[PDB]
Amino acid sequence: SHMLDGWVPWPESFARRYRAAGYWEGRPLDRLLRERAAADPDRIALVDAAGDRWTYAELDRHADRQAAGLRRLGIGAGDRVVVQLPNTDAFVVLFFALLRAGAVPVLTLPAHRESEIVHVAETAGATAYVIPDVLDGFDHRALARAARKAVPSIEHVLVAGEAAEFTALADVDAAPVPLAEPDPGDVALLLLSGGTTGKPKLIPRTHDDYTYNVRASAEVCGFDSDTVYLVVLPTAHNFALACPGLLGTLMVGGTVVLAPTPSPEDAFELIEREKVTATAVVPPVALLWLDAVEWEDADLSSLRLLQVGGSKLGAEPAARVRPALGCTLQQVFGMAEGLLNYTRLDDPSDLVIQTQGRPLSPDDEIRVVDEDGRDVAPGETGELLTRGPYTLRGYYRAPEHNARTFSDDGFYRTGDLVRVLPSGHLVVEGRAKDQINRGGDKISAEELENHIMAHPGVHDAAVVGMPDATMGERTCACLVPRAGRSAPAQRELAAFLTDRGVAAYKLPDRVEVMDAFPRTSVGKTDKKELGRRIA
Ligand SMILES: Nc1ncnc2c1ncn2[C@@H]1O[C@H](COP(=O)(O)O)[C@@H](O)[C@H]1O
Repeated sequence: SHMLDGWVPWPESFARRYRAAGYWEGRPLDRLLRERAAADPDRIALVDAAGDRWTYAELDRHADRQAAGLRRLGIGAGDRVVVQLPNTDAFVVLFFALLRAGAVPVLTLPAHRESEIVHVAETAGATAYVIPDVLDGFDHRALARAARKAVPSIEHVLVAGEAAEFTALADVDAAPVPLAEPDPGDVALLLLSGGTTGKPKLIPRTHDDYTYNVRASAEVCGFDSDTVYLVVLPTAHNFALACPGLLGTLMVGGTVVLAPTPSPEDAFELIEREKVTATAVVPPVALLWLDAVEWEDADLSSLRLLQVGGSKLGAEPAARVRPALGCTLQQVFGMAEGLLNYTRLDDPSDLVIQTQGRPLSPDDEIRVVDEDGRDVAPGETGELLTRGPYTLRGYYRAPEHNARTFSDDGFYRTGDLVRVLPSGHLVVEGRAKDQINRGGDKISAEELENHIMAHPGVHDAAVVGMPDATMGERTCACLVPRAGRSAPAQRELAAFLTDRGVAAYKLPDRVEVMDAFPRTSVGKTDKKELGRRIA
C-alpha cells in the first residue's frame, strides 16, 4: 500500500536486499535536514547570492513553519505540487516544507513553458503550482494563469515575489504543528526527464532510494562539514540537487551557496567570496570557465572539486582542469532515472581524463547489449541497460512507455551507447535514443516534431542532431512543407514554438526543407541518413 498510485515499486526480493545491505535506511527525505540541525544547529547551512545566510536551525524551523502554512492551505498528504523556482533560498525552504507536509514536489526548471508545465501538472494531477513573479524577463504569473486554465486541479498558485491575485510564498507561514512522517518506501518527489517520447516523463524517486543517492554520492565525492558547495545548475536539476548536490551538502553539514547564473561574473565572485570547495557544471560551462580564468582576476584557490556531467567532457579540456582551475576533475555520467557513474577522486589522471566513471553502488547492475538484445563481447560498444537500488522500475503514469523502456526482468534501457573497460569504468560512445543532448539540455525529438508539425506550413518534421564542438549537439529541424504552402524559416518557427509554450533550449538551431524523408526498410525515417543528407 502506497500513498501514490501510478508508479512501479521494486519487487519485494530486491527491496529486502537493499534494506539488508544498508542502502535503504528507512528515513524520510526531510530527515537529513532534521538530523543535521539537531547535531549542528548553529552551522551555516545556506548562503544566497546577496550574502544573506541561514543556520541549520533556522532552515529547519522555517521549513516547519512553511509546512504548517501549506497545511492551512489544504496542501499535503500526497498532493503533487509543481515547483518552478530559481536558485534562491525560497526553493530550499519550500522543498523541505513540502516534504514535511506530506506533499510530493514535481520539480521543473525555470526555462520550462506552457507545454511542459501543463503536461506535468495534468499528468501529476497537481493541486498547486509554485512560481517566481518575473525571472529572466519572463512573467511566470502569466504562465500560471494559462496553466490553471488548462488544468482545473490547480487550486493554489504560490508566488515567490509579487503574488498579484495569487498567494505570496512568504505568507505561507504558521505555527509548527505535529505532522506524521511518510513511509520511506513511498514516492518522495517526481523528477523530469527530457525523455524520448511525445510528452515529458515523470520519474518517481522514493525517500529510501533518493536518500541513498544523496548519502552514497556524498561519500564518493568526499563531501563533509568543511564542504562549501556552489549551486550553479538549477537547484531542481538532479545533478545539483542530489549528486551529491545541495542535499548531500546539507546531509553532511556543509555550506550550500546559491549562484544566480553560471557566468564567471557571478560564479567566480561567489567562489572567492564564500571559499567554495566543490561545484558541478555541464561541459559548455566548464569550457567557459576554463577560458575565462585567463582574463578574470578572481581567486579560485579554494576550489577542490569540479564535477562535470550531463554530456561528455572531452579528453583535451578535461586534462586542462588541474592546470587552469587548480582543482580535481570528476566526470559524472548519471541520469535522473537513477544510475550514477563517478570517476573516483584518486583515480589515476588517465581515468579521470578518458572515462565517464564507474557505478556508484555495489548493487548497480550493468548490461551492455547489441541490437538483438544480446550481451556484447567485453569492451565492445553497445546499449547500456541498468538495474539497481536507486534506478526506477517505471515512469510515473506511463504504462505504454514503461512496456517499451524496461526489460521483463526490470532493466532500464538508458539509450546510451557505452564501452566498459577492464577496471569497470565506462566510456560514453554515443546514443541510441532519439533525443538531442544540447549542452546538457535534453530534447525529445518526437515531442519537438509534434510541436513543429502543428505549424500550418509544416506537413512532416524530422528533428536531427548535429555535432557541435562546444555544445556537443545542436538541433536541426528537417521539414516537409504543407502541400502548396511555404514552410517557416528558423526565426518564424522559433516564434511559433515560443508562443506555443515550448522551452527555449528546444528551439531548432537550423531548418532544412525537403520534399521527402529518407526511410529505412520497415518504413521509419532514417535519421542516420538525415545526418548525412543535411550538412
Ligand atoms: N558525463 C556524461 N557523459 C555523457 N552523457 C551524459 C553524462 N551525464 C549524463 N549524460 C546523458 O544525460 C542523460 C540523462 O541526463 P539527465 O536525465 O538530464 O541527468 C544520460 O542518459 C546520458 O545520455
